[PDB]
Amino acid sequence: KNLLLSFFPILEWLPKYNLKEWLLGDLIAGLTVGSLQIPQGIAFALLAGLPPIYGLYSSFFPPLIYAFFGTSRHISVGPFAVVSLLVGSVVERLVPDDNGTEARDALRVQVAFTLTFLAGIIQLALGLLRLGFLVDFLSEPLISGFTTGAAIHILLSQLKYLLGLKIPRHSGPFSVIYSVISVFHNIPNTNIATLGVSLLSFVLLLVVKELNKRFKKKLPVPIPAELIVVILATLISYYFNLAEKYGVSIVGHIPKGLPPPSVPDLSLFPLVIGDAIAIAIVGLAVSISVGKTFAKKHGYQIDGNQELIALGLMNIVGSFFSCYPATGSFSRSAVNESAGGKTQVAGIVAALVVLLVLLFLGPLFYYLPKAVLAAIIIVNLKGLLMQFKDAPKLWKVDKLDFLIWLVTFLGVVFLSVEIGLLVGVGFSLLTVLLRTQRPRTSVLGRIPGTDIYRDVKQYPEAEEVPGVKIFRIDSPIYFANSEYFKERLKRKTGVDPVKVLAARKKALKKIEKEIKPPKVDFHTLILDFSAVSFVDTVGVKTLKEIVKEYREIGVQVYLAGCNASVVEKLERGGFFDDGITKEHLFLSVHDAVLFAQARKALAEQ
Amino acid sequence: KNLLLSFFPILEWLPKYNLKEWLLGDLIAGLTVGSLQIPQGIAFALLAGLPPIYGLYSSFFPPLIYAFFGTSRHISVGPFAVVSLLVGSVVERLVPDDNGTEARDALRVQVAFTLTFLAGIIQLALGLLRLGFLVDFLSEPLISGFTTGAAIHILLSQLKYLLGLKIPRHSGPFSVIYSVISVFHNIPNTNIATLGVSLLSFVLLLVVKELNKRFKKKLPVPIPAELIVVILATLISYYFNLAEKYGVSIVGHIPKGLPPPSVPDLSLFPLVIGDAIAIAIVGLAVSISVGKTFAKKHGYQIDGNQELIALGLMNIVGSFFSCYPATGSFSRSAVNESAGGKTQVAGIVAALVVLLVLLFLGPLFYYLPKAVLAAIIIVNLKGLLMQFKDAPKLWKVDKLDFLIWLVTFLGVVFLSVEIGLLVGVGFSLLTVLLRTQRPRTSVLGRIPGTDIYRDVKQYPEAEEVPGVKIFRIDSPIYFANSEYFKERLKRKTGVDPVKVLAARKKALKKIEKEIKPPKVDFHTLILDFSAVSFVDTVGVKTLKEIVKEYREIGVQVYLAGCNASVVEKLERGGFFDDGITKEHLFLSVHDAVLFAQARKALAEQ
Ligand SMILES: CCCCCCCC/C=C/CCCCCCCC(=O)O[C@H](COC(=O)CCCCCCCCCCCCCCC)COP(=O)([O-])OCC[N+](C)(C)C
Ligand SMILES: CCCCCCCC/C=C/CCCCCCCC(=O)O[C@H](COC(=O)CCCCCCCCCCCCCCC)COP(=O)([O-])OCC[N+](C)(C)C
Ligand SMILES: CCCCCCCC/C=C/CCCCCCCC(=O)O[C@H](COC(=O)CCCCCCCCCCCCCCC)COP(=O)([O-])OCC[N+](C)(C)C
Ligand SMILES: CCCCCCCC/C=C/CCCCCCCC(=O)O[C@H](COC(=O)CCCCCCCCCCCCCCC)COP(=O)([O-])OCC[N+](C)(C)C
Ligand SMILES: CCCCCCCC/C=C\CCCCCCCC(=O)O[C@H](COC(=O)CCCCCCCCCCCCCCC)COP(=O)([O-])OCC[N+](C)(C)C
Ligand SMILES: CCCCCCCC/C=C\CCCCCCCC(=O)O[C@H](COC(=O)CCCCCCCCCCCCCCC)COP(=O)([O-])OCC[N+](C)(C)C
Ligand SMILES: CC(C)CCC[C@@H](C)[C@H]1CC[C@H]2[C@@H]3CC=C4C[C@@H](O)CC[C@]4(C)[C@H]3CC[C@]12C
Ligand SMILES: CC(C)CCC[C@@H](C)[C@H]1CC[C@H]2[C@@H]3CC=C4C[C@@H](O)CC[C@]4(C)[C@H]3CC[C@]12C
Ligand SMILES: CC(C)CCC[C@@H](C)[C@H]1CC[C@H]2[C@@H]3CC=C4C[C@@H](O)CC[C@]4(C)[C@H]3CC[C@]12C
Ligand SMILES: CC(C)CCC[C@@H](C)[C@H]1CC[C@H]2[C@@H]3CC=C4C[C@@H](O)CC[C@]4(C)[C@H]3CC[C@]12C
Ligand SMILES: O=C(O)c1ccccc1O
Ligand SMILES: O=C(O)c1ccccc1O
Repeated sequence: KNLLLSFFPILEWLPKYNLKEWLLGDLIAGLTVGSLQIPQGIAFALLAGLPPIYGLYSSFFPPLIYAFFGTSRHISVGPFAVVSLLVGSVVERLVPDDNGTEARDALRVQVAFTLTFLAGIIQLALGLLRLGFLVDFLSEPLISGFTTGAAIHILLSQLKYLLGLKIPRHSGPFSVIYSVISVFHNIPNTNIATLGVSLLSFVLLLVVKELNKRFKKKLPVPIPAELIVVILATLISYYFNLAEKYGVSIVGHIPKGLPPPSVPDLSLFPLVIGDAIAIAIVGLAVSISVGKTFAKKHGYQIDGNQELIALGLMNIVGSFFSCYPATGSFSRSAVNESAGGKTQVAGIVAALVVLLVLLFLGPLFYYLPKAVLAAIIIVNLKGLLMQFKDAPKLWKVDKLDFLIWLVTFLGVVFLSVEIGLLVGVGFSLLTVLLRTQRPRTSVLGRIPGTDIYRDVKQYPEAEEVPGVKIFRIDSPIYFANSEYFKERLKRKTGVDPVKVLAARKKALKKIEKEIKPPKVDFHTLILDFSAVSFVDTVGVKTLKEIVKEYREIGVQVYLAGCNASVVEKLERGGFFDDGITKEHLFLSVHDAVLFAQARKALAEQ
Repeated sequence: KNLLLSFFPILEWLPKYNLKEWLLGDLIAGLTVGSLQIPQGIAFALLAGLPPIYGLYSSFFPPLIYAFFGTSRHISVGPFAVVSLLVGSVVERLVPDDNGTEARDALRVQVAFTLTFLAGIIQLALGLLRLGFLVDFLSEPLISGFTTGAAIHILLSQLKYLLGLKIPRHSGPFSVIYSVISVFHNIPNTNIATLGVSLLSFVLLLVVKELNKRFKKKLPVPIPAELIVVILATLISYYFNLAEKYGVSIVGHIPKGLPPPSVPDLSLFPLVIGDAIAIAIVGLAVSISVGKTFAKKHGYQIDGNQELIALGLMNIVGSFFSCYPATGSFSRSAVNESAGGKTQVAGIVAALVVLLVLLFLGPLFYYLPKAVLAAIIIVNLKGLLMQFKDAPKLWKVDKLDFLIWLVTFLGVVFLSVEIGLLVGVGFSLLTVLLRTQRPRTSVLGRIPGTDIYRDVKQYPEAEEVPGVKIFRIDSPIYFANSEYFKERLKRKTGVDPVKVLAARKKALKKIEKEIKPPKVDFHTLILDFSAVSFVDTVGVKTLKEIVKEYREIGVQVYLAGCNASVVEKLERGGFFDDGITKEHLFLSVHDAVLFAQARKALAEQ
């Protein structure tokens, strides 16, 4: 049935896969991305405080499970920077660094599995409850701001490994500032040989990337820069023996063999539930953002809910099979697309490459210096750092879009990454109220010899109809802008009905005494409700007050243009039973003007 | 100058005060409200953990300073329930209950003064930065929900004093639940004499209130129920000697003399800054809500910014003069209005009544049982508990307004009061996106023999113009609803321009081969942008994509109705330079239809 095929997209998209013009492309993309996953897999595993094999496990299992339940065709899932940074925070906070080392590592990976499990369960839940429409409220400025800020954190983290300092740091409030001043303090303790292999690594990377970009193809596969750099670096650090002589930090023992089946011990559930909710929300945000981007660019659609189910299932299975939270990334996805990725066959291929490296290659990465991994991560961070080109573009067009970018960026750098995203999303939603809270009110006049009405301040051609005042608000009438609407009505019509009623009563009861009225220039006030999208409870109450106050000073209020929803809420709310009738609701400003002039004339006789 | 008179409203409204038809009313209101402030002043002082004189100080100083800088005419400021509950939380958390008693009380009041100072400074800041427009985003359902929930907390707090139990409790997550089960556990330890004076107090209160309500006036001032009940209770508890014999808890020693000048020791600034921000935000919310309510009902306007400056100055001066955070309340304000309050002369009068009680009366309230204070607080809480009548009314009209009410109410009862307000405000702002995220799209046809166009599914009379497709979205085009807009355009026009371009290219390059087009039913697509309030950066980008994709399948896209702001953002964003021209922007759907038919005809020749 359609439910089982929608709950397992693999069973629907796999038979349709045309083996001739795609298979070659997806194999190329898979080999390219597997060659890129290995070094970054290890790197991001260190950045989360776990041993280095966990990167390879997280690069193998999640892409398989995603290929099965996933809806996107250009996303690459795996161990990503920001989730790795949040996992790391939790690990070292629940397990301080103080036989002993293996005991600490066992408790560390137990914490990591609990995190993966809980994050998977939260993502799965949001997907089953059909709450995936709320990932639409993640603006493009918000995600540009957020990923740029997170790239700053990832850049500062890899400075320490790049020089060879032994600095402790945090990801908490203002932690970037103390972290960079910590690097400025310990710069005299710079290892020279570490900086040497770092700069050698950077030189080899930029040479290989520029060369294989500009020079002739003569290749079905582009030159894997990161892989050959890792290979040359491990060979150099094994021959010249950097590790023991010069004290260059190297990757530890990488064990051979498939992952062991594990159980996330839920004794830690109340300690790590906060950071698991943060990991889940960050995972959804960046996974679905990537999916949507590539889907729009290649002309297809992803299901947000099925994406939350896919990411959730992926993380839960990984949790049991010795992994830490995986997620989509923009960097791998860009590489998987530019290599010629067409389907999730590319993901399956990449995972087979990491599989053969888990089984066979394995301990050849013993003599790999940590400085080469840090340099790889930096050169890959180019992409997200070039998103500072988005701050001026937003500035030129919309200053509130610019402020969403800036607020999220500064929130992420100068506070926590989770707090930065929460503050950004808050401000993102407030900008909608800020746009609608002082709407554009107008008094309309008829264009001479035409049955259309437009603003009199903007079109001096239009003349007001005698005895009829037409007023148009260009917004919803809700809690944010209802007091404003009532004020601007009483200001642009030049009549305050309560002041006029007070004046008339005072005049009539004073002449009653000496024996024993304020000139309103209209008999009808038409309200053009064409641009009134919706009305809330506070609007239906403000509209009832306007219609009553004008009923007391003898003015009829007609509505002209109300859409079906507004007329239904006005009916449920009791607008139509205390002055106004459903027969005072016209189709346009013209029909109301006519009925008004007519009523006046058929009363004079 | 107008600045000094706007920064001191007293100097502007006091000379205009007409001594004949107001002075009598304001004196009555002041005496009534002073008679009500004394018992509640003491009560709310105990609820905050301070000694009982602090209620009287907080009932004296703040109303004076507010009368000087304040813009509202029916607000009564003083010690209020919810602020008292938050102050209490902070005091007992920084100063556990373990000579010793006076030392503890001194450190307790030091914490209270720091809180008052910081809260005042925050309120003052928001007022000077002109950020008082953000108190408009506090919906009426939100404040109904919030005050109803807070009345539940205040009711449960006064149960313990009412029976005579010695239960410790909290205001933290789920604290209501444990607190009521704590009361269910300790109900066998019920003092009988305490319950006796409680029920006697309730009987006297309801007798006096019903009697003085229904029976003849014969009085310029209504009968002060709370004052006579406090007086009878202290006389009874002094003669029959309840305190020592039956063990009934009584109010301690109330000292004679004016407040001592104090200094809030800012050594506690980083401990109490969180709870001071919560106190400030709750104070603004309920003070300005009350001011606005009474202003709307009596036909005047308050300045939000000057209100934040007034409340701030009030709290800072109080901080120095041995007070704890004051704020406006709905209960006192209702009483000050129903008594015949016209100006802040009523506030000055009430503060003079509390002044003479601070100086002279003073220790006559030694034998006052705490159960009588608790009963007074309960009978006053009637008002806010009768706001459960608002849940059905919202339910009937708008279900999102109902959900704002419910979310804030449950947030306040079953989590913290600060968290409840924060969650409520979040959801309040999300409901605006939820209303605009699936807007009402339509395909318009011309009404026969009329130059107006309306929906064809809603008005079967309207016929589509041949060769012209007219589409109208009824909302802003921003990040929340831009993908939706593009989808519904390609669905209701029945043409996907990218699929049609692909089909046409494929057909032309296959016939090119065998030798060596998809029928779009329109040449022009008019977009009625009358109801498009605004466009963000993501809308200008989605509109550029629509206009380009339709330029490739040979269709002209005209815009018809764009307001001046939308056309300016579309111009800054670069809509007008890659297909569309500023001459494709018409004034209404009719002018566009005409220009379209015309262009087609002048091309055929
Ligand atoms: C504080 C504690 C209290 C609680 C938090 C506060 C509560 C929340 C605060 C809310 C405040 C937001 C108020 C905005 C009201 C709407 C009008 C509006 O903003 O539109 C713009 C004017 O205003 C701007 O947008 C100004 C832009 C520059 C501001 C900072 C630049 C930094 C320089 C860099 C320095 C970098 C580092 C340092 C920077 C930090 C005009 O825009 P426009 O193009 O004319 O038309 C667009 C449409 N609208 C919006 C105008 C209708
Ligand atoms: C842990 C629980 C957290 C709960 C969070 C609650 C949820 C958050 C809700 C978020 C709602 C909106 C808050 C954002 C306010 C934006 C401020 C703004 O406009 O400034 C802008 C840039 O200024 C910046 O650089 C802003 C940087 C970040 C914003 C901090 C806000 C306070 C919350 C931090 C929380 C601290 C946590 C501390 C650590 C524990 C410039 O101001 P502007 O005036 O627009 O400039 C133009 C001038 N006019 C003409 C427009 C006037
Ligand atoms: C969970 C963790 C995840 C993160 C948080 C979730 C994220 C945020 C969640 C967001 C979810 C909100 C989705 C709403 C989408 C808009 C449509 C809409 O709601 O309009 C209504 C349908 O829907 C309703 O409003 C349903 C109303 C009843 C619901 C609960 C009743 C409780 C009974 C009491 C029990 C008391 C105690 C127990 C109760 C708890 C229809 O309304 P309408 O009159 O037809 O027209 C109005 C206009 N609109 C809105 C329809 C356009
Ligand atoms: C300390 C830092 C805090 C940061 C807070 C962040 C800022 C908060 C941001 C707030 C944004 C919106 C969150 C509110 C979600 C409303 C849920 C909803 O619709 O349920 C409704 C009632 O359900 C309820 O009774 C809700 C009760 C409260 C809501 C809790 C939300 C989670 C946040 C709590 C934080 C926990 C803190 C824990 C303690 C430490 C019913 O659901 P519904 O589906 O609409 O029903 C109708 C059905 N359809 C058809 C419409 C579907
Ligand atoms: C020590 C830790 C403190 C750190 C510092 C102090 C400050 C703490 C602050 C930090 C915690 C950060 C959590 C939120 C991160 C992202 C938030 C965001 O973008 O907002 C958005 C909404 O926001 C929410 O609804 C927030 C959810 C509530 C989480 C807070 C409860 C924490 C306590 C835990 C309980 C306590 C333990 C239990 C019992 C003991 C979500 O972003 P989105 O992209 O829209 O994604 C939603 C998309 N879907 C859902 C629709 C798919
Ligand atoms: C131990 C404590 C933890 C408790 C439990 C855990 C969870 C913590 C949660 C609880 C803290 C509650 C604070 C907010 C209460 C009301 C919020 C509300 O209604 O939202 C709205 C916006 O929201 C905001 O902008 C929120 C402001 C930021 C405050 C959070 C920082 C806390 C850390 C402090 C720093 C740390 C110490 C410093 C260094 C060490 C404000 O409501 P409003 O009516 O719109 O009023 C605004 C009106 N004006 C401004 C325009 C006039
Ligand atoms: C077009 C894209 C894909 C490739 C562009 C080349 C990128 C990956 C490389 C080429 C040279 C690199 C730079 C070379 C050296 C340094 C100095 C080091 O202390 C910080 C990083 C930094 C500043 C590098 C940033 C990344 C970089 C710009
Ligand atoms: C350093 C981080 C925080 C980024 C900050 C970006 C902000 C503050 C800066 C950096 C780039 C700047 C823009 C760069 C160029 C121009 C063109 C000029 O004709 C008007 C100003 C304008 C449009 C600037 C506005 C302010 C701007 C957006
Ligand atoms: C019209 C308004 C101003 C006055 C109405 C009377 C109010 C103040 C009084 C009159 C009788 C009172 C009730 C009398 C006794 C009890 C039982 C007690 O265990 C809880 C409070 C409760 C339930 C009281 C609530 C408040 C109450 C309803
Ligand atoms: C106990 C607290 C949480 C209050 C909860 C209020 C909610 C859940 C309940 C209580 C009162 C209820 C309303 C009471 C009466 C009616 C009239 C009936 O024709 C339709 C349902 C309707 C409109 C109910 C809807 C649900 C409702 C609003
Ligand atoms: O690739 C990403 O999405 C990314 C996001 C934030 C920080 C670093 C990153 O590589
Ligand atoms: O009077 C109020 O505004 C109030 C608000 C919340 C709780 C108790 C109260 O008296």
